[PDB]
Amino acid sequence: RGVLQVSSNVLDCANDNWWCSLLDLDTSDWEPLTHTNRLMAIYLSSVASKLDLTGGPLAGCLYFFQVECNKFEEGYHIHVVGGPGLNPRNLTVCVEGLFNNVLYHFVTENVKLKFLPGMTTKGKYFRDGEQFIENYLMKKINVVWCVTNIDGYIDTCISATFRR
Amino acid sequence: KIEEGKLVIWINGDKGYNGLAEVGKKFEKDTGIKVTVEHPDKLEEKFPQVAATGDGPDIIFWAHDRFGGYAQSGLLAEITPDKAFQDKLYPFTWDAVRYNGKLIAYPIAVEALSLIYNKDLLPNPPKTWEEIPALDKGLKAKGKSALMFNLQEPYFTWPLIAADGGYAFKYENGKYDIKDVGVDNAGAKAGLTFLVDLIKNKHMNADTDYSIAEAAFNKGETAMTINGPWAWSNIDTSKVNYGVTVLPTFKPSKPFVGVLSAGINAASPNKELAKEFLENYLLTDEGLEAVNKDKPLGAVALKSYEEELVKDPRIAATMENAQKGEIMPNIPQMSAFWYAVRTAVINAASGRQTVDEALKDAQTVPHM
Ligand SMILES: OC[C@H]1O[C@H](O[C@H]2[C@H](O)[C@@H](O)[C@@H](O)O[C@@H]2CO)[C@H](O)[C@@H](O)[C@@H]1O
Ligand SMILES: [Zn+2]
Repeated sequence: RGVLQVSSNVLDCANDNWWCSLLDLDTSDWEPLTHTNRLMAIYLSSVASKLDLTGGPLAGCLYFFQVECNKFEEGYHIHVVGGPGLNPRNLTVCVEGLFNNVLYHFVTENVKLKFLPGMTTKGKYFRDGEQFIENYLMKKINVVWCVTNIDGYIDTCISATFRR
Repeated sequence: KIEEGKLVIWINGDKGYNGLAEVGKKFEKDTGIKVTVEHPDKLEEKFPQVAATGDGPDIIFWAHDRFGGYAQSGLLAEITPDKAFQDKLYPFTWDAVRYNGKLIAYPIAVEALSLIYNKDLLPNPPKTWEEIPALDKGLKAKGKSALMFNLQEPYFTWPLIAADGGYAFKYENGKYDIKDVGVDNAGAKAGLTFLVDLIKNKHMNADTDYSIAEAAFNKGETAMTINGPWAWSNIDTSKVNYGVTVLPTFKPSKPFVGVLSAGINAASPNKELAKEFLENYLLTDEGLEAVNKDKPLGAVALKSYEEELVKDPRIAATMENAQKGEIMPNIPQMSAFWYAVRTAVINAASGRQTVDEALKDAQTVPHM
């Protein structure tokens, strides 16, 4: 598990390829979106889509994405929660590559994201993503958007009703 | 709601909560403190959600696998039983409740699924799983069915799944390696493929749950079920002449062994009242006795009363199954395991996924 920071600048650099998608943002059980909130939805949805048909180390992986407002700065952070061939030695590079390659098409300047992997106090990578999802991310209601391919959270992750 | 000077005790609905209440009334008697005993649904998920800030209970009862999570999130008070008391209980039982050097709950009893058969409908219960299809066809002829047990909770399915080599986390040098899951090895894939095929071949129905199979067996519409000790009170009431025996082999079935434990909410004011109730009213010969008489506990962690319970052929059948299974880990990753193999089991029985897909998934889930 980790986090990617998304500065306010990244949203300023958005282009029309980013904004003009009809993709189904199902807000029937959610809260409405603001233009930059909707930008994060569309990004998460499209990173998810590209992940689904991405090979190499990321083949066959399970993922949980969640984008929130930064509470004390402008901008957003994305929560990212594994798979075979996904290990501590390639995890950062593979997660940065996935997200930068989708975003490259959506911004008017060169912008790169950085992935900060959740570590223990004893310097070890965290390997609790699932109880993280279960005990933290699904309890937020403060949560802008969320996409996942993990069975059982596929429907509930964009339920306001459930999280409540 | 919790209050200073009163005890609130949660405990699951299949166990002898009434008999525990009788122990709380004896406690109320001797001290003036009212005990109340409550059996909510899903209490192993309700407690972590409300213990810190909401209305948690004073004392919480469950198998020892969930406490590692609780004590990591710090929802749990220390326990302080002295050497004199520690000696009254079995060394292995105190091990199941020891987490990061510290005892984090009061052990109570040892649980393990067994095979429960209807002697009238089946005088020689099958020793092997593979005999079960043939036995279900010879029993569908007579108007019955060979076997029905709860297929929703992975607790029941697992024994078959670990039989040929499935496991949760690789236990090596006293330490569970959470990097090393074995839910997708050959031996697990075989265990589960056998279970799905029993559903394809109409020998079991993927929709069967705890309520449905307890009714089929307690009414005599099936010859066999899989269940733990708590289940014998209602079978006694139904007059079925039953027997409790070793679980079928596959290709022994290793069940995961539970130690029913009591923990103490960090949000209790009555941490010393709880400690007195458990050490001096419940984990006594009479106290355990009062609970066992409502719904059996299995093999109690108190030596002095386990010595009488084990003369019961059923309790030796349960310890037999326990010796072939494994003590559940307690580490916090165990809720992520149980999440992963519950999903795979329900998706492969219902057809939503193949055995190979649904196990490739629950291989990644528990150690992201
Ligand atoms: O179903 C997975 C389940 O396994 C264990 O739950 C058992 C428990 O040991 C028994 O006391 C009994 O009442 O039935 C339960 C099955 O629902 C684990 O304790 C639990 O964490 C896990 O979810
Ligand atoms: Zn956050």
